[PDB]
Amino acid sequence: MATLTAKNLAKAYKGRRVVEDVSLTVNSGEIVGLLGPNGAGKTTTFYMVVGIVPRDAGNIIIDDEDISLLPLHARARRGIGYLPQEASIFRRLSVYDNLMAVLQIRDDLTSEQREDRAKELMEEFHIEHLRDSLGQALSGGERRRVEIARALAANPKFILLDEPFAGVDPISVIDIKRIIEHLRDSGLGVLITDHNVRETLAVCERAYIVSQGHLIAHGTPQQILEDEQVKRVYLGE
Amino acid sequence: ATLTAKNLAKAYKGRRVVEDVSLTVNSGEIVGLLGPNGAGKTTTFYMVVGIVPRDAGNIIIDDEDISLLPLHARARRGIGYLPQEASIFRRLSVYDNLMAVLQIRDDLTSEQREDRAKELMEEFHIEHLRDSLGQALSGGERRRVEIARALAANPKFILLDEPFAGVDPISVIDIKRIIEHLRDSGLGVLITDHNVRETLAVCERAYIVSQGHLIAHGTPQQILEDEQVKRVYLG
Amino acid sequence: IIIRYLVRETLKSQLAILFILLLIFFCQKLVRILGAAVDGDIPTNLVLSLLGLGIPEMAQLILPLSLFLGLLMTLGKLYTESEITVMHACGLSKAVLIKAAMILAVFTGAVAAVNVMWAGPWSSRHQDEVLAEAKANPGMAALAQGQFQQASDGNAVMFIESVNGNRFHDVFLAQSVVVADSGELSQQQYVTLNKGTRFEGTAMLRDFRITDFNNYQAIIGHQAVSADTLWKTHTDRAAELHWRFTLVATVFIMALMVVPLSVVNPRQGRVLSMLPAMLLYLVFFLLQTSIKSNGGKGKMDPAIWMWAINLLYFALAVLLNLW
Amino acid sequence: VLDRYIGKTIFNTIMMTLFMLVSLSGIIKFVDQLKKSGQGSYDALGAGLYTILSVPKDIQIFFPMAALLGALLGLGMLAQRSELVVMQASGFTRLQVALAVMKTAIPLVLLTMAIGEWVAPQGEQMARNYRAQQMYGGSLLSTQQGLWAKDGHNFVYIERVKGNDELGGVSIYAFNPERRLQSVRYAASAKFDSENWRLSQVDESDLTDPKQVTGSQMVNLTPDKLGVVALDPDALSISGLHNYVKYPGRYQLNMWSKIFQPLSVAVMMLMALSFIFGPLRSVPMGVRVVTGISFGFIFYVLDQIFGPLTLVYGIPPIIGALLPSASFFLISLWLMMRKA
Ligand SMILES: [Pt+2]
Ligand SMILES: [Pt+2]
Repeated sequence: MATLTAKNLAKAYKGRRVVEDVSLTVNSGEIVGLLGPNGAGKTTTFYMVVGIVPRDAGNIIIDDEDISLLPLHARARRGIGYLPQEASIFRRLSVYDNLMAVLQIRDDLTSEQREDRAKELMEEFHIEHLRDSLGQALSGGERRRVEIARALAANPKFILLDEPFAGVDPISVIDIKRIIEHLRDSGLGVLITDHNVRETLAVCERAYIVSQGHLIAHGTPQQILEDEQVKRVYLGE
Repeated sequence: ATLTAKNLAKAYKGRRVVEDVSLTVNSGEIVGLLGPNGAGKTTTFYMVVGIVPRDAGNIIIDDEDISLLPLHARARRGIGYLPQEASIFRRLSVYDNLMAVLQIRDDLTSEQREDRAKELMEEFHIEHLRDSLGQALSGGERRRVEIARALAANPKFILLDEPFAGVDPISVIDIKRIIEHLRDSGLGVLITDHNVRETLAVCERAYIVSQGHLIAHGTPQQILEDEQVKRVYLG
Repeated sequence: IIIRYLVRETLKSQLAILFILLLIFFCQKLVRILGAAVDGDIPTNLVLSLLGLGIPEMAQLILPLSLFLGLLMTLGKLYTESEITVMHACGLSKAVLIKAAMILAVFTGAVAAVNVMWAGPWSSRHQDEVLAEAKANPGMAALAQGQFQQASDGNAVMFIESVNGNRFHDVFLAQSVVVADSGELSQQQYVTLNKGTRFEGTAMLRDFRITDFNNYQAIIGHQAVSADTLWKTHTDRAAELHWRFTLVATVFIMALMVVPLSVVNPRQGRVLSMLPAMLLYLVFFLLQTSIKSNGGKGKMDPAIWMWAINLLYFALAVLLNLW
Repeated sequence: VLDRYIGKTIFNTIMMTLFMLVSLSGIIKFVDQLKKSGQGSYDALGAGLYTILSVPKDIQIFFPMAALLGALLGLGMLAQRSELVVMQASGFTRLQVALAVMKTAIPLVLLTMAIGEWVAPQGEQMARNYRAQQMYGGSLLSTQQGLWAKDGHNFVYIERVKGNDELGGVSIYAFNPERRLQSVRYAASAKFDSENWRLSQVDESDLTDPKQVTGSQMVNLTPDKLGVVALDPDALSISGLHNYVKYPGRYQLNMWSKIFQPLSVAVMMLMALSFIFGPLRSVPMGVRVVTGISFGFIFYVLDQIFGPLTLVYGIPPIIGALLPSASFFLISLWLMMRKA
């Protein structure tokens, strides 16, 4: 039931206005997309919502509390989850080890309840057979489910996902799109910024589209495809 | 002209990235080598290019064998490898970048070669970028300089590695039109890009390989309806 | 327990680059020992033993550098793999890697302490020695061969032009001269020179000694000895313990300084981002070596510029960490 | 058009590395200058061993290092930008690339011999001759040291040598064909006049026979500046070393170790190709620079360590210089004959 809202957001690198006046909203248990042309709006405005790229104008709110000050550091404590595109699995750390070593960081859980949450995360994502196996010794889909389960071991809502559709294999995207909807089912927010609109708008409830810096489109994907000005700069069906 | 490949195979650490693949591409006919990630599609393309050495393969042009000949030899014949990224010669002018390739061409006379540079400029609409270097070029205007520069090597076959590399749907139609422009001339293009929707939007025929072996071949409609690829690739 | 992962990586790198740095330093130490073997006219028997004599002297720079660069490489390589930015994406503190660095900095700071209280003065004891039985007593191992042999202070100077040690020439010695033809030498030690002439006529009126072809000996081989301000209850201070304790202080300063110098720049240039972080260490160590000049040890005490820049640099070490 | 592009890209990065490496030793050969400052100068000797001593840094040390790291990193950026595969996918040979890298070699080795034989001992000697504000040492200066000699089979000692061409002391031991003293000469100042060394206040104490104790008080091939070698530096011209070679071999190494410098610069460039065509496998700037910085030191070791290490057997300097610098090329030809 928590809410993640960005108001009057803007940024400029050295002189060039990367992103101008733009505002967005994402509530718990849904899929919200952030698309647009290359570099123009998307990805650059996404890391401001994540907390990496600094804020120049506006404010970011979580659970009706201010976070525009808070960087990538302690944003994850209330409800911020981040999954980068790049293979960020812990190399010389076993599946059970890297999951628990980041779960024991969260003090709001019992010493043996962390083991009970680990074996629960072993069944929810089916990683039980990999418990002992070391990191980076897993396949694309295998590493993917470890990254999601590990990042969730802090109870965060609004799972911000950078380019979740990297390995563009039309068979592989179906299961990745299905677990994204499972995060929606568990009542957690889902933010996506992937290039491929055909698989993002296929899972999205409402997606924001940002061009040149200023917000131009929002709502159901059917309203986006039907929109004339979004065809003028991004799709053109 | 034609370009053939017969019983192509390569092994890494015993993994065997390719196990007996055979594909042909004719002058005018634009084929597409597709398939899953690392399944074969990737290495098969570079084996045909000449980067990856064949372990059991056979690379033939129209009739002339090249499976033993390297990249710099195949290029002088009529092969045109185009990488996914820039490589437009940053510290070189567009005209000089075009002329540097024409320098190698011995079939063109001292003036006739300078004439092809002017010819490619007006062809790929880059005459406005004559004295300009190459350090900064828009996605559309950069790619047409690369193809022009590649064409300066007198090609028969043009192997386009991932031509839709992070290109927005508004710009894919322009990049797709270059392939359709080259198709109009006696060139046989070979695409290998991940966005199947756009690769099968241009290609007449398409070869699809899994675990190293060819499984699907034909027109886009013949692939889409095929039971094997609908479970291992298409979904 | 993510700290355990961080320290496992630094042990894999620091204790590997330490082996590599030993070799680079070994080579430069072998250059100067080879240099003294020709220009300085020092024997060949103590060449390899002097190489080992300088290993605790070498460790002064390799130990604070290995923990610095080991941490620079690991944090940098884990930063690129996105493990460092994903450690922070799933809660955690920037202090996690400061904690990891400082928890493995005590491991190295203890070895630097052994290299200061025990290994530091042991080398100084054998460096005052330079092996007296070989330096003060030059024998067959000394071998002049086609060139001079300056000894004591300007006066003693031998000059030979021999075949192997059977047929010598010139001799000279000076210490006012002595020139001999044939000659031999065999240690236990006597210089059995055949044909020759002696001299000691300083003035026209002053005496002059002479000789001829006899087997002279002069059985000489006097094994010379070592001759032939520290703690102080009160806050004495300042006399080289300003440096002797600073090389143990450097183990902890560079550990804190480089933590945010490896996770804020490699987004640009993977190895070019190491350059600003590395350059800092260089200037720091170039100035600490330079402060160790205005009256070194004992009587003349160095003014607090060594500890002044050690704090000016610690202020710099906390500065970036608060960002 | 492409020929000059390879030649430029590789050359400019060698000048980038030359100015990059020499500047670091330059900022270092200024802080050791403030370690030995407060004798008569600080800024005069500060720049007297910085702008003056900048020229003998290159040729003697950081020229083959820039002819490798710079040549390797020059192709390393071309390979990273993947312009190198385009040259090939155009029809430009692997050998055509090697031709242009070695085409820039010859005008660059020309540069090594020119400012290595002429401007290098110039900036070397003048930097040591400017060390007159700071006393205690050799050169035309003298404090608590006695200058020795040998004029064939003859011998000479000087108590103190001065810049005024006068020698405060002098003692020529004129020897006979059997090496028996015939003069114990002493001059307050034995000056030099065009061809002869002026013998002021002669004391030719003859001993032609053991009885012969003739004491003649009155008033040959004696070297003037040809004798002034200073604190025995070896770092001077190939010409200046050769004449001295006729006048026992530590000087002989350096006259060969100075003529290997032009070939080593070319060999390093041949090895940069042996590495850019050998270990290529899309390796990043990091791995390309670490072996670029290591192989420079590997080759510094074979010069500074294995070079003097030829004193052991007393193996001629040709084998001690023109061969450990050719061993570099022996790995180079091996790399190019294994992969290709
Ligand atoms: Pt076909
Ligand atoms: Pt680079």
